[PDB]
Amino acid sequence: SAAAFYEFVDNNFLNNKRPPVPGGSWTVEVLRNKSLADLQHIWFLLLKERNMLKSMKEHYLRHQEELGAMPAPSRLKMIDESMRNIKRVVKERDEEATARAVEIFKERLKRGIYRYPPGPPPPPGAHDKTSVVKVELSCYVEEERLRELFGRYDVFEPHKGIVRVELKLPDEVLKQKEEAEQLWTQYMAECSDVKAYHQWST
Amino acid sequence: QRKLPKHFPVVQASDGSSLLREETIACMERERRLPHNMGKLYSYHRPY
Amino acid sequence: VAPWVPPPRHDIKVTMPPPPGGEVGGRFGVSQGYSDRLARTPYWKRMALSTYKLRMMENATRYPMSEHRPGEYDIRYLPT
Amino acid sequence: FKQGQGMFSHQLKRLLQKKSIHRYNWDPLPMYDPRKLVHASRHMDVETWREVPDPHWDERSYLVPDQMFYNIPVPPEYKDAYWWRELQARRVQCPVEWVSHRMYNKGDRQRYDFQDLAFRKKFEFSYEEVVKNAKDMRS
Amino acid sequence: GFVHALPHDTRDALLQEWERMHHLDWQFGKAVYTPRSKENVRGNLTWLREDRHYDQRMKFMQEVESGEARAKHMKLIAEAAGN
Amino acid sequence: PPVNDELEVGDPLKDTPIQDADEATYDREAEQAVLVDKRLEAMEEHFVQSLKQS
Amino acid sequence: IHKGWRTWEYQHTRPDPRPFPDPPVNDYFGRSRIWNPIACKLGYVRKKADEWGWPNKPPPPTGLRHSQEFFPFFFERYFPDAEVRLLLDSVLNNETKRPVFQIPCSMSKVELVNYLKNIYGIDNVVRVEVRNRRGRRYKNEVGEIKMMDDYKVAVVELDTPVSVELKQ
Amino acid sequence: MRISERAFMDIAIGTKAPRRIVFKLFPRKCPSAVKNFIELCSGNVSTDTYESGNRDKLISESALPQLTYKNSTFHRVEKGYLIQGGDIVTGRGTEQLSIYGGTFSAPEEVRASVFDKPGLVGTASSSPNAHGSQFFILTAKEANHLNGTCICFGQVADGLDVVQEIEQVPIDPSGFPSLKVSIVDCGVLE
Amino acid sequence: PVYCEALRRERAREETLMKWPHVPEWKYEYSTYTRKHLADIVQYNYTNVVDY
Amino acid sequence: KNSWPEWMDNGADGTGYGIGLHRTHPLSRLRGNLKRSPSHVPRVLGMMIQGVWHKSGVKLYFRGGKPPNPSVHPYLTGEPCPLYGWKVTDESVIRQFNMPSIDGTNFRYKPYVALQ
Ligand SMILES: [Mg+2]
Repeated sequence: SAAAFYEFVDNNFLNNKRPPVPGGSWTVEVLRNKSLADLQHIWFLLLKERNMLKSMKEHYLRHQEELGAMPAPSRLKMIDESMRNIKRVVKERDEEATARAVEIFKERLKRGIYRYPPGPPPPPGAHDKTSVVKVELSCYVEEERLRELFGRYDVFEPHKGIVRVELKLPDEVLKQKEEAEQLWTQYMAECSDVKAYHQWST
Repeated sequence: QRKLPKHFPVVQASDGSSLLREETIACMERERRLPHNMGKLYSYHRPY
Repeated sequence: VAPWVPPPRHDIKVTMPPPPGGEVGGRFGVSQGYSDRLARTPYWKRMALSTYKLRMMENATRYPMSEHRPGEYDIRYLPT
Repeated sequence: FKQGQGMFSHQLKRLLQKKSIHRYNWDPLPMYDPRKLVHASRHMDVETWREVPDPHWDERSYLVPDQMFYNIPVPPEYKDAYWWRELQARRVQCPVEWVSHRMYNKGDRQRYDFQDLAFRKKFEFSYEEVVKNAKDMRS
Repeated sequence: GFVHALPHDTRDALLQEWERMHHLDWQFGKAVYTPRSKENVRGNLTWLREDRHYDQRMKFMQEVESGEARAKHMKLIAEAAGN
Repeated sequence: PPVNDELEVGDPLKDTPIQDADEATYDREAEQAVLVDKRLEAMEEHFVQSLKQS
Repeated sequence: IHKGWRTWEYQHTRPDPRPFPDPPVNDYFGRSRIWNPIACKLGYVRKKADEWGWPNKPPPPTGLRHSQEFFPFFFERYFPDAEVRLLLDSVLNNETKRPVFQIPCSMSKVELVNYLKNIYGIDNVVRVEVRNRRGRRYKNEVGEIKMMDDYKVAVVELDTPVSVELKQ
Repeated sequence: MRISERAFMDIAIGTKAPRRIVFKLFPRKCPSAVKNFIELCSGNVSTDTYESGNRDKLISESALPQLTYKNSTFHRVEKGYLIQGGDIVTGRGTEQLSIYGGTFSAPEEVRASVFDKPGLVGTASSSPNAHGSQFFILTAKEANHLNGTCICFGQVADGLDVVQEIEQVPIDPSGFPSLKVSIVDCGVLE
Repeated sequence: PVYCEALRRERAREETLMKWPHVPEWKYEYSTYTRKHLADIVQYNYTNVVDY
Repeated sequence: KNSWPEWMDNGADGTGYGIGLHRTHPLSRLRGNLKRSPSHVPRVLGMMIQGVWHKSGVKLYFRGGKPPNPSVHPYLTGEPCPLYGWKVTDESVIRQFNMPSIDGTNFRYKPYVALQ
């Protein structure tokens, strides 16, 4: 109706009274308390108000000579950052969702449950037909030595029945090695210093 | 020691999150076009 | 743009850098091989993964002859 | 027309000066399509008539890089036709003129990798590292 | 798997008609592929090397069924233990 | 000293009071579940489309 | 090179090309201003900072990026941005069947009617006429040429004549 | 509708006579899926058009896929694991439809699915949330890997032997069953 | 091969979307090209607001 | 050839109904002739400065003094058909503004927050 047109214009400007400056805007944390429906509602309140204000600003700009400047301009600023803050909050929530989604999706992928032709995938060991063997060794062995020694004797292939051989140090002994070599460097430093300090007195 | 040259603008939240920096920049820019505060122009070339 | 930059070519060995590419095979014209695995790996993790039998087998220096490309001189030793 | 006193020809002298987006589109291989070589040299399992998932296949395989796939496994015997896009992947991804400054000064010859035109920082210590590396040797 | 490795070219079919109308189809690294069943066995250098290979795989399985493979591997393990 | 300023500015009709504005409506787990599920749907959908054209 | 120049007396630095390039930025704030089709790096990189954090945050799966839920599309669907503003001189004390709106140029004739229906509840709109007017250019007192944003003038034809009265 | 627990299918292998398999359905734990399956077995195609209706439509509206497991096939049959069929728009194994739309979803039903016993029926789907007409009958002892993936809406109460019968069909190089396994007729036992 | 190619497609996309386009983190020409003098600063952003 | 359909190069009918620049919401299957590539950069400018002179004596696209932005056009929502002047092939590109109202405490909310 015409009542819809009145919201574009300023009420107290319409009655010629001075527009008052509002107390402030929606801060971030106040919006953090709000749910999504509330957020988009006050978004639309801010939208209607902002449109109203823009129309007013342009009207005063339109007749500069007669009207002067726009009374209580500081509202625009307020309302703008209000909207900005809403965006902020929403962004945050979205990215949270996104993160969560991602880690779900990927753990689906590593389960490998998707197949283009609609249906279940084949069961997880049906295809593998391989067996891994864990060996402990006191010393280090070159892997080719292990490959000739543990290779199938009946298989005639250059691999001799061995798909691959991988050597590792457990992380316990690895940590042991780095700790020990730190102590070794400090040791060399200390014996060097002992020799260097007491060289002169001796 | 500065992580940006002294003459750069500060565009960021008070927390330091750069999440909104493009909105902030856009805002500052539309604001440099037509400042909301702006009083009567004394120029002969006037927007209306 | 290149997703998955390919690894250096001959880098199979733990404590010593690969031979210069183009000698193994590829584009010629640099005298030193380099691999970011062997560089980024801390010195202690290099020494931890080796022994003084293996170290001296890949420390081995064939002087002018090149191993991977037989009969010719090794490129690093050549001026160009 | 770019020559005039008009403002369209005034813009065209200026607007046409900015530089377009550049990516290195490295050439397509229409006749050797690496992605169809997965099905090469595979034994058939004759019940299901599907391929046999051979565990030896994946260590002999040669990984052929490209842009819109990560890498493509290919049997080794067929690797020899793909020699160029192995050199385009290892290449720096620009015109070399843009990155050429790495070449001219001395400090950047020693710190940067030049193998088949990949200009990329070698591993280089920080200063505190250098200090504590030279200190515990007592030098 | 091999048929998937040979290069396919996208062009006219009638120019393909034209080039083996002439002798142009075999020249510039182009060749035509007609799947065969049996081959020429003499002077075929692929054939000979791989049937030699078959011969040593046959004598290898003779060695396996006889059991010297077992003994060789066991003495390898023995000399590894002895060293 | 403090920065005390015009407290003489106010707009009661058009302003939200504090007890109104500070009400927490954010229950996060429920709406989080909704969001996450409807991201999941699209991610899965495009992935199965990729599977299709592969 | 019938005769070689003396090039050994110059240190190596690239001279500026004498037909010097003008800066790529567009200085003309008039009527005839052209939008530059050419895309620089900065556009894409700022996209990438805007949509997800590109420097720091890991990129989301493509399926998300190309979907309605992806943040700039999500936020656009549930938190729309338009300044649809009204020229008051059309609706001031005269009865007018045709109020005149300023509109962001990316709106159609349909989207305006949707806007007025669902937000302002203006349910009778016979039709919309659309002009694209370049934003208002002005100089200030230092002589800085400034241009307010481009707009779309929509004459909106109603069933019932509408006035907004001014109390004198 | 609980007492609609049973729907049956007549399965023919090539030129073989149709043999009946009778399902037992679990409407309480998953109403949506079962509601789909039942009505796909019933299939009211009972709308018969007229001359003027033919002139008015001018599309021949029976040209759409008609939502019945009749004249549908088992496209994917594999030994020891399971048997899958039920695509309506074409019998070639892709392209799901459901009664509700193209594909439906029921998140709280999918989470609750457990596949433990053989002769168990579930929806063949591409993703946990796109579910069509396609079903699979699980012949293996335990598939525990489909849990958060599929949805179990029923079991085979009668005709297990029919399953094992059509499971032994040889597969030709095309990847399908060499002998065409067709669903001749369907009905709900109410 | 189908699933693996799909997966490699996905991570290839996300990495090429991570690594492109490549704009340097810092170069001296940023501070060089962003320095303006005082006259240009005043003649860039001035409004009536300061004097009023 | 051309990705964009051929009715926006030469017209859908004889009077050149559908030619000009067309921008697409990039969630939509249909595609426009606005491409920012170097090789396309001449002809988009060729529309913005010249416009096109149709053989029917009327100059399409930009005939005037104000060159149109191809970037801020509203999205291409369909394709022209001779019967009904414009077919909407895609409705999902038209923004339907929808606002939740009179829910909960929403009535009490006001555009600004007060002071202490
Ligand atoms: Mg430097």
